Parts: sequence; C-alpha cells; structure tokens
Amino acid sequence: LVLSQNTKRESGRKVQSGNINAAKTIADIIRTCLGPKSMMKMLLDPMGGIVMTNDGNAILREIQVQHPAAKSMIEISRTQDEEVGDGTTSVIILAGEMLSVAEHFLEQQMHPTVVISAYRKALDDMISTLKKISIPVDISDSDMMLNIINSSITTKAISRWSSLACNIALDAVKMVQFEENGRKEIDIKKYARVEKIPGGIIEDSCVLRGVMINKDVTHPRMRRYIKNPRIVLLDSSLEYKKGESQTDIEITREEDFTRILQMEEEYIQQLCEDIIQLKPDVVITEKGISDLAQHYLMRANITAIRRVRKTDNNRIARACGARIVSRPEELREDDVGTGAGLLEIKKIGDEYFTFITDCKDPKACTILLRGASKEILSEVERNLQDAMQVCRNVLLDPQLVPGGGASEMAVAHALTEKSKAMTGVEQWPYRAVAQALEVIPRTLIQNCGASTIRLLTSLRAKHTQENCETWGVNGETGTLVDMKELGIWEPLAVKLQTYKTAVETAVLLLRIDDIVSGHKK
Amino acid sequence: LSVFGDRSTGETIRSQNVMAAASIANIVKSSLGPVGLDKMLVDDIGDVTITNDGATILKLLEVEHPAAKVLCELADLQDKEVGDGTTSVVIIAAELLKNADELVKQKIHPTSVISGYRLACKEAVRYINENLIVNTDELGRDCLINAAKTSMSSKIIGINGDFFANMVVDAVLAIKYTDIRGQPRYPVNSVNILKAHGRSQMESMLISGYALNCVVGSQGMPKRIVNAKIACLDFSLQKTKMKLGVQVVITDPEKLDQIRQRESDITKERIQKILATGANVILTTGGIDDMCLKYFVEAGAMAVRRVLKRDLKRIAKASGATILSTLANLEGEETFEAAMLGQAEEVVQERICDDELILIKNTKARTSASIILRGANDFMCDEMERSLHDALCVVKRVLESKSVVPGGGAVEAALSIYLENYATSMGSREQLAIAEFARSLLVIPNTLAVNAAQDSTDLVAKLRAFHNEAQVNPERKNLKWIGLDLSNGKPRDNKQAGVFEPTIVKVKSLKFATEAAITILRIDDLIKLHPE
Amino acid sequence: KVSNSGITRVEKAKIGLIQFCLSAPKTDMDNQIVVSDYAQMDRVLREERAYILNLVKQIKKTGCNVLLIQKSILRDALSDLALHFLNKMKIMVIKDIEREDIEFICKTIGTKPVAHIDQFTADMLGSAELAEEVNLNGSGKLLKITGCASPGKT
Amino acid sequence: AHWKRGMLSFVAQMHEMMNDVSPDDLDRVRTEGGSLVELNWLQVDPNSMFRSIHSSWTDPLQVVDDLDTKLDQYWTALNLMIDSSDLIPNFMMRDPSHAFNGVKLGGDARQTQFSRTFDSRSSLEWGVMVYDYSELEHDPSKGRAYRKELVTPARDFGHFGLSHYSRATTPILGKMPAVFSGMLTGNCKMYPFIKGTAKLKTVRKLVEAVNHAWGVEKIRYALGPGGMTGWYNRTMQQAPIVLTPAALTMFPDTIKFGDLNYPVMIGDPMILG
Repeated sequence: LVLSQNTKRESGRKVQSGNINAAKTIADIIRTCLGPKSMMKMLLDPMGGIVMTNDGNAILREIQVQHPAAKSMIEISRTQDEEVGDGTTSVIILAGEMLSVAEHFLEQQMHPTVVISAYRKALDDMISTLKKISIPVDISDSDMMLNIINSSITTKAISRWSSLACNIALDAVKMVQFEENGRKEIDIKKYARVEKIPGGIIEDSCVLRGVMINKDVTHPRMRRYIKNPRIVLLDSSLEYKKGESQTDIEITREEDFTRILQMEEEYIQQLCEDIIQLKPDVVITEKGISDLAQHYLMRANITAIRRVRKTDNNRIARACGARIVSRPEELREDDVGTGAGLLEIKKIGDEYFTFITDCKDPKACTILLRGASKEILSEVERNLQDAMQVCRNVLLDPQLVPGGGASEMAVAHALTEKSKAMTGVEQWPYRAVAQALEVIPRTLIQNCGASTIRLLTSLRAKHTQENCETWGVNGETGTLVDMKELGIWEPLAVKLQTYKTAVETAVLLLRIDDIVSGHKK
Repeated sequence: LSVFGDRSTGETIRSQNVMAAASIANIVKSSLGPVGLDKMLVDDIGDVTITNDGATILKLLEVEHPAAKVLCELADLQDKEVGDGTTSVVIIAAELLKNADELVKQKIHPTSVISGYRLACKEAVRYINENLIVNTDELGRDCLINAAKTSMSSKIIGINGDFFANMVVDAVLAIKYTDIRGQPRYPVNSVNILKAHGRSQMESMLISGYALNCVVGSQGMPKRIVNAKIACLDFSLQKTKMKLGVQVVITDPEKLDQIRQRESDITKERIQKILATGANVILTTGGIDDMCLKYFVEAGAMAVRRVLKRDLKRIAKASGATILSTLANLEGEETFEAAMLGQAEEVVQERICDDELILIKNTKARTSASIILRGANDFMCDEMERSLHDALCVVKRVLESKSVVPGGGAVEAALSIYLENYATSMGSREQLAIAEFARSLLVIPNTLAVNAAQDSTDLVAKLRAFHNEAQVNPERKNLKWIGLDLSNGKPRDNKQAGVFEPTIVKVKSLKFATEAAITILRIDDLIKLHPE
Repeated sequence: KVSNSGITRVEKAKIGLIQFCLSAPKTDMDNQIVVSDYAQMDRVLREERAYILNLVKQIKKTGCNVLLIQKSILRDALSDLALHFLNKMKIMVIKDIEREDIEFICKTIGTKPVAHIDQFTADMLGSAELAEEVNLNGSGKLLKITGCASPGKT
Repeated sequence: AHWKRGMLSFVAQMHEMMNDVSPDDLDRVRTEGGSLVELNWLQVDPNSMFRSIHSSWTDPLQVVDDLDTKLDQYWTALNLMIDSSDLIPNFMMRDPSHAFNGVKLGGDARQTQFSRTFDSRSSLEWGVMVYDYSELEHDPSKGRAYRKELVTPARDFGHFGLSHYSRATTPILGKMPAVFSGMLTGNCKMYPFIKGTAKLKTVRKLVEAVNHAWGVEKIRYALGPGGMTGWYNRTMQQAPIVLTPAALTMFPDTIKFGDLNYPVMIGDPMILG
C-alpha cells in the first residue's frame, strides 16, 4: 500500500480515446437541437420540476455526469451562453466534432502539441477570415435589427411570435443606455427585469414603460390610480428601530412609562412630517412600515409600499430616475419621484400588481410575460434572454456575419487555400479542422432531413466560386441559399467566441494524458 | 517486538522506498520539457483540476508513505523557491535515488554513497559557476522574452508566449521596487492576476495598474472616475459602537431621541469629514452601511466594502494612499488629511464576463501592473495563472540574479562527462557513486526524448559526443557549445535558440535533490504503528 | 511576524519591553461605563483616544523605536488604534510574546520588561546595533536582532 | 429549562405560519421563489430571560407538558415541510462551531459575546439571531433554481427523512445554537451547543465544597481513588464522551453550501423559496 489507497489512475491513448469518445457522446446528445428545424427538449430536474427548452446550455446546465471532460465541456457551454447566449445551439456540436476528427491523428502517432500548434494558427486565420467577410450595419435602423433579431430568433418556439419579441427585445434594449460614462454608456440586462405571469396569451405580454410590482397598497385609503405621482424610495425601515447600543431605561416615576410610549409615537410621527414636507405621493421601502405612520401617510393620502426587493427598488429608482434614501431628514428633492407618467395597481386575477407607466425617458424596464404556464413562460424568456443579449452585442459591434453555414464554408476553403500553401506535416491538421467546420450546415441538413452529402458537396462546389459568399443553407427548404435575400444574419462577435471557444476546448482536452481520482480534501 | 505494528528492515524497506519513489516519478514523468503533457485529477466529486506543475499535482495528491511525502513537500519547497523544475526536480530526486540505491543494492556502504554525493553536488555547482552565462551583456528584454517563452514551453500557453512573455516582462519592470537601500528588489505576487473565463488569451489584457475582483456597492452610485481622488480606510463605517460593554441606561427619557440621533451622526460626520476633503474613491475591508451608501450617492462618490487586505496594501503602495485603520491626529481629535489620499488617472468598474470588476489605471505615485485573464473554462484560467505565477518568479529571479543558464537540458549533458572525468580524481570507491550520480543525472534528456517519443539514446549519444567533444581540444571558444532540441528531434544551440533557464533553478534543484536522497538513502528500517 | 505595515528594518534600534496591555482600560474587577446622558457620546470616544495617545505619546517621548508585546489572551491585547498610532509614530512593534520567552528575551537583549507606564523609562530602554525581519523561503519571514552593546550570555 | 421552552414556542410559530400558507403561494414560491414566512423576531418568546430582563432565570417555568414530545414533533414536521419543499431557512447552520468563531456577524449582529455556556456571569438576554440571506433572496443570479441546487438543507445535511445528520440552529435564544437530533436517530432531540468541559466547571465550586465539607477517606470512599479532584480532572478528559450528546457530534462533514456564505445578523427568522 503506497500511493493514495483506492484512487484510480489511467494514462495515455486509452485516456485519449476515452475523452475523445465522451465528447462525441457529449456533442451527439444535442445534435438534434440546432436550426430553425430543430427539436425541443423537456427535462426532469432531480427534485420533480419540469423544464422544456431548446437552448443547449440549460440542457447541459441540467446534466449530471461522471466523466470530467463532459463537465469540462459543460462549463464551456454555459460560459459562451453567459457571454453570448446562443450559438450554444451550435458551439459544442462544433466542439466535439472538432475533437472527433482531432483524434484521427492520434493513431497517426502525431504529437498533439503540433496539432495544437496548427490549431492556434488555424483560429488566427479564422478570425481574420470572418473580419474579412463581416458586414457592419447601422444601429439606428430598427427594421434590420428586427430582421436581425428574427434572424436571431427564428430558431426557437417563439418563432410564431417573432414580430412581438423583436420589437419587445429592441425597445427594452434601446431604453437602457447609461450615459454618465461619457459616450461610453453601457446597457444592463439585470435592469432588464423579466416578469412571467401565466394566463392570458403571448399577444397579451408586452413591454411596460416602467416597473411591475407583485405587491399591494398597504392601506385601502391610498388611491390605486394616479397620473403623475411622486415616489419615495426609503432604504431604511419606516418604524422604530433598535437603539443599537443595548440601550436600557430605568424609570422610577409613574408618568415616565406612558411618556416614553408617546415618544416612540412621537419618533414615528417625526418621520412622517419629514416625508410630507417634500409633498411626496408614493412611498416605497424594502423594510416594514408602521401602520401608525401609515395612518399618518394615509392621513396625508400618500401611497405607501413596504418590504420591496432591493433590485426592484433600484429599477424602480431607475424607472422614475429618483434615488433611494435611508434618511427622511436628509431626503433630498432632487430624488422626488418625478418621471412618473401613470400610477396604478391592477388586479391580475388573485394578485394585485403595481403599475408604473410613462416615465419620460425611463432607463429601467421590466418585460411582462403573460402566457399559458410558467414552464412555457420560462422557456420563452430564455429565448428572450438570448434575443436581447445578441442585440446588445449588436449594440456592442455593428459588424455582422451571414450564418447558415455560409461563412463556415468560406473559411473552410480559405483554410484550404491556406492549407495547400502551408506545406509541412502541420498541413494535414490544418485541412482537418477545415474538414471539421463543414458539419454544421451538414447538421442543419439532418434537422431538415435532406440529402446531406450531395447538398454539401454542391455547397462546397457552390462556394468554390469566389464571386459568392452569402450562399448558405435554408432552414426549411434544405436548399442552397444566398443569405442576402434569406436574411438570417448574425453578430460577428457571436461567431468569434464561437470559434474562439471551440478551439480553446480542443487544446485543453488534447494536452490531457492522465486521470486521477479520490483526492480526499 | 512492539504492538500495533511491525517493522521491516534492510533491503526490504530499502527497495520499498525505492519502489515508492519510482512510483512518484512516473506520476509526473510526462509533463516536463517543451513536450511534457499536463495532468488532471478528478477530486472525488468532479471538482477536477487540470495542471502540469507537480507541486500543485503533488500538493493535490494524497500521500501516506513517508518517503514520497518528502518528495512532495520537497517539490513544494522548490516551488516555494523556484516554481518550476517541478517539471524536473522530483524526477531528479528519485532517479538519483534509483541509481544510488542500486549500488547499495549490491553491497555499497550508504555513508560512502552520501559522501560522494556530497562532493558531487559541490563539484557540480562549482562547474555550474564555471559554465555560467550572464544576461547583463545580453539584451534584458530579449532574454527575458527568451527564458519566459522557454518557461512558457511545457505550459498551456506556450504557443502565445511571445505575446505573453512580452506581457509578462512589462509587468515585472512595472513591478520594480527599491529594496534595502542598495537593491532593486521586484516583489512577486504583488502583481494582481484575475482569472475570467470567456474571451481568448488573445484578448487577455494586462492592467497598467490594478484591477479589482469587486463591484460598486450602490447601483445608483456612479461608475467611473477620471480623477485621482482615492482613499483606503480599514476603519469600517457603521453607527459607532460602545464596542466593549458600555450600557446605556435611561432614567430621563427626554434625550433618547438625541441619543439615538447621534448614534449614526458619528458615522455621518465621519462621512462628512472625509467627504469634505473631496476624496472621490475609497475602500474599506470593513462593512459599509447603507446610510453611508446613500450619503455617497448624494456625493456621487465611489466606495468599496470588503476588499481583501493585501490588495489595498498594494493599492496604498500603488496609488500613494495611506491605508487608514481609523481617523485620528497627533492631537486627540480624529482628523483627516488630503495628504492621506491615493492618486491615479482613472478608475472604472467594468463588467467582464457580465460581471463588473473595478479597474485602476496608472497610479502616479507608484506604477502598478495587473493582468486580466481570458479563457474558455474556469479550469483553463486557474492553471494558466499558475504558469503565470511561475512565469513571474523565473523572470524575477533573472532580475534577482543578472545571470542565465541555457535551457533544454544542457546542464547534465555537460555535468555528466565533467563529473565522469572528475570521478577518476578521487580514486576511492565513491567515484562509482559519482559515476551513477552523473549516470542518474542523465535522466532528463531521456525523459525529454520519451516525452518527445523518439530514439532517446542516440540523441543522448550525440549530446554525449558534442559535450564530450566540448571536453576535447581546449580551444573551445569555437569548440564549447550548448544546446539540444526535441520538436525537430536533434541538438542545437539553445543559446542561439534562446532556450534559457535561471541558474538558481538547477542550483537549488541539485542541492535540494542532494539533501533529499541523503535523507532517504540512510534509512534502513521502517516500523509501523496502528492508531488508537 | 511583525504587526507594522510599513516598518521593515531599523538601525541603532532602542528596544523596550512592555507587559501591560495597550487597549481600553479594563479593571481586573468588573467595571462598566454607564451611559445616560449626552456628552457621554463624544467625550468617551475622544478620551479613550487621548488615553492611548499619551500611552503612545509618552512611549515615543522615551525615544524608543521597537515595541514588544506579549500575549494577554486572558484580557484585551494591543489595540489597533494604538497600532494606528505606532504606525503613525513609525515604531517597530511585536505582539504575541510568550511568558516563557521573556526571560530568555530579556536575558538575550538586556531590556527588563515594563508593566506600568511610569515604569517605562529610557534607563531600562535597551538598544541594539541592528534588528529587523529577514525574509527567506520566498516569504518565510523571520525577525532578526544582531548586535547589542550589552552582551547576554544566551 | 427556560431556553427549551422558548425554543419550543418559536418553532411552533414557524410551523404554525408554515401551515397557514395557502396552497397557491407555496405553489407560486415553489416555482417563483421569494419569502414564504417571515416570523417577526420581535415576537420570539418576548417574555423570556433571553429576550428581556423584565423576565429573569428565577422566573416561574412556563408550564409545558410533553415538552420533548412536542419539540420532537414540531421540529420533524417543520423540517419535512422544508424537506418536501426544499425551502430555505435563515436560522440553520451546518456546524454550530461556526456560530461562535468564523462566521461573519453583520450589522446589528456584532454586539454578540458568545459565552458558549449557561452561567450567571453571562448576560443571557440577547437578540434573536438569524442569517442574513437578503443578498441571496433578492439576487436574480441566485434565483429560484440556484437556491434549490445549493442553499436548501438537504444539500448539506441529507434529506431530513433520510439522514442521521444533526440539524443545528442560529443563536435564536440566549446566543445558544440548538442541536436537533436526526430523524433517523429515532427522535428529533434538541440540544444547546455547549461543550462538556464547560459543563463540568459548573461543579468546580462544589468539588472544592466537598474538599472542605468532607473528609478525604469519605471523599475517596465515594469517588474512589483520587476523590473528586482527580475525578474532576479525569472527567474533564472524558467530557467529550461522558458529557456529550452524540447529536452534537453528528453534523455533516462534506459541505457544499455551508455557513460562511452569508453573515449572521439579528433579524426575523424566515423561510423563502
């Protein structure tokens, strides 16, 4: 007994093949799921719930494994998803297939390092390739973005509802631009709140010029409908709060006890008049609310909400532009809840909701999702999440790529052009990666279900002519289609990290030679 | 005759530890030299860890047998002394142990073996100084470029090294620091490194300053400051305490409001007092209250809570700030001075991988360097920084010692023969140990070649010959050379190839190896004892 | 290891050995401030700092530069506010000194300890030729005192 | 005696409030997440010695029959409601050794001086302490799905109906965490997290008392060799066995979420999805 006492170890080609095999599985289990003709998957969470979703990330984010590289592959999916959202429909399927041929030189007894060495060379040209075949686009033009978005969203079940989301995604995206960074304003998708409510229909869900609250007026006498209210964000509580120094009182005389009780009354009321002195209309706080003050604030006919979540308070603050306060005496009128086009609290059906509309030029907004069932809704927003995410990426770069595999073949021959001109042993890996690229349109064929081999050869044959690069594969006809008329258009950066991620996967798994278990720490 | 465990002696344990050591060697034999292959370990629950550096690997490897733990801890030390050679040093340890054991495995007196080994190390390093190459005459940036990319070899990032090494060398010359008044010591681990999955290392960026794995406390608070008004404050900002036991007793209710009032006003006035200085950036490892958050928003201020203690120390040394455990004065009143401020061009929190981390650009007081990591998975980044972590040290040592050693295993190539002749000097029986010492020392190129997977001996033989030739015709200025390659599988001039390593690496390596085998060799018997 | 962020090496150092804790005064017996009134707030705050300054103020007044502080784990240890002062006062400082060690300490350095402020005076202030914290192990840092005008046999 | 009764009354309120949940809100929170019950800590045993000095330790004991039986019932029932719905308590800790040393105490939690025992020298009136999960609760990136995967007890303790692991509390009353035995142990028995060696010192005066109240042969007669003093010192070494409910030694060791992700505060004990 020597080493680690029942911790398994393995080395070399068996390890190499094993990682090769598992990824082949890993990619394979999803190859059905990309494309406008994709499939859509529903999952068992371990604790009983159901998630039905086409986006691969969550699928893999909902996958438990034992082999490591799969879990290693797992994070790669979620990372690009996190950074890019979609392509997760494709990136891993690219990834394993890259590995799938990547093995093919292992029997060639070629040391992987060079094979890596070519890869880093390969990606460099690839990035250079796409930059050459990218297309900048105006960002002010809405319709192309809408076209881009549907081009971006005509892959998920909301396909039937492209018009709504495209504008829906655009509107919220546009209205989030925080210019205090000079002209380096940055949008946020955490101020892009998403609210899913069942019932109703997709058509009923809409972008709200403001915020929605799953709470109610503390007191009936406060009005449930106001045009141009003033809103207060009291970070502090509204009631008497501990004297923090383990304070103590020793009364001796009778009136003292009754005196002090008024004093807390007095202390609370004190707070009330400080509030009213700014003539506010709406009271919001993350903590509780004294009803006795709430009597006072009722007495002032000033709308009040208690115990509201902080992020919403920020978005509420970002809705009406006011700034939150924890100090009623130090409350400042520059944070008057002005920027409020309409105040209301509707009844959704068994739930009051808070309706805050028509801010002048709001920066925060929540999207109201009104559908059939939350798992349906949750599926929707994931697609929405991707939809909005790519748009900001479009707002981050105006340069666009034609997808549909068109770009893929473009590099493919381009590397082939590189390949033949780059004589040496490394040449064969170089073309092989190009050989790897061709599968994605091919995969698209199967999801359509067409004669993949013939179409692919023709497409490559089609893309042998330099005059045409937008020739790609239609989702439904399964026919060669120039993209310009087809309009499936994509952010270049989306494809960059795609290949960037893809190749990173390759090298990382390739240097592996060994497995060690049972760390026990 | 002892309970709860027996004993084994002599060859049985002798070989046993040898078997233990060789086991240790083969675990890491494949991750060394420009063609070594990095390891990975599933922990127990899937929190796996890919890495090439044995010191990590060993530290992450549970060990129960004694002698191996020596190597692992020894591996740790050289890491604490060099950082790599982890690629090599342990490999050295067992193999020299392997051959030395073999002599004793016949009859050979261990203490005799120790003594020659004692001389062998001393013999080696002396010639090491007799074969040294200095970097002072050489281009500083160039050789640092060379050794780094040499160090960058065997690592995940070796392809991009030129970018990386260039990035690295800038960092260290940006981590210049004046020592004891007579040294320009360059502090490692002072550089800030942040790992972030996502973009490629192509997009990984160095900070001409510091970067913070932190966020803005207040969403309403502003985000970017083009000014130098920067403070740090260990002193937390909450409603000030009695902080030991100090009871508050009221027999007169009439001032409790005033009591409760001032409870925060102290924090408030401290807010006001520091703000009146006009400071625009502050850190506090202590907690930060929302009352303060509100006040700073009114200031539109910039503040940080819960910052790690060391970084703000770097910040104060970087920005020229004074970290302040509190507000005070040589007079009793707690006062605050603008002179305590730290200064820098611009500070931004920026969302990389959708997470806003804070950036510091160009502290005028002391130039700073930090590096932002971009990669695919978290698995890739945390390993590559270790290489980066080791990347700094080696250059730091080169900065620490203005002298270089050519890489690619030339060392033992020269050593083996020079000792081989030197062995004949003693005339004792120890020169056999010297000979095995050299023989066992020959292991590295063999490991290289097997790691490169070709005919090793012939490469070795050629390496033997030219080095043997390097010991013929003392007109060696045009007969003394140095070098070997693996990618093309034939020897070269690593000096021309730029393949260089720091001298101290091998120096301590042999010595630490020398000590280790000495410890291991003298053992002759182990006794087991079962627990309670 | 040192407790000062900034003080690394000292020359011609004067060493003083101090026993009494440097923090808020705590009686060996149970004692407590009662808070019932207004100016209790600031005064206590200010007065304790004034308390520690004079501690620190007088200690500097001796002209010393190196502080040694033992464990006081039974009660309050050195206050950081005092450490703030010493860092402001640029004074070498050491916490966590073993009650067994001091005899060897004082035997070695020749600085009999001080357990009351008035007792603290430069006549007992030892001084050293040089003392500082070396750094080995890369970061394994060790405190060194070489050279004393009063040669201890230890 | 007072502590368990207050500990008894507190759980009943959460259990009461747990059962007063209408189905839809639990259905809604189970899917959406959010606060389900927040028991105002101002309501927590407001008349006992660990909340107000208007009480004292000498005060008449709140008359509760089947105290252990009811304590067993309400804990197990409450945990099953959490276990079945994987809910998130802000009053539970994976290792009560953390409550005294290592956790963050946040905001108003900071006055706490933990005596780790029940002695007259402690000031045992103290605030109701729970974790601050506000950052988790209002975090979109730590929404419903993430908390299920990480924060719920069964991740760290195992499923309440299928675990021997003890389940411990935040310092709810008297700054003393409770130690509840595992359901698979056969009962859900509650303990304060107090070391046996601290238990032993409660007799140190009495040991001395016997030293001056009894003759040595009489003391050696009844205590055996060594008398009480050697017994006391001997018992001190054996306190980890002889003064130790096992449940205080049956906490989980493989920790995934833990206790050090959020500070302990003074606040309302609450459960959210």
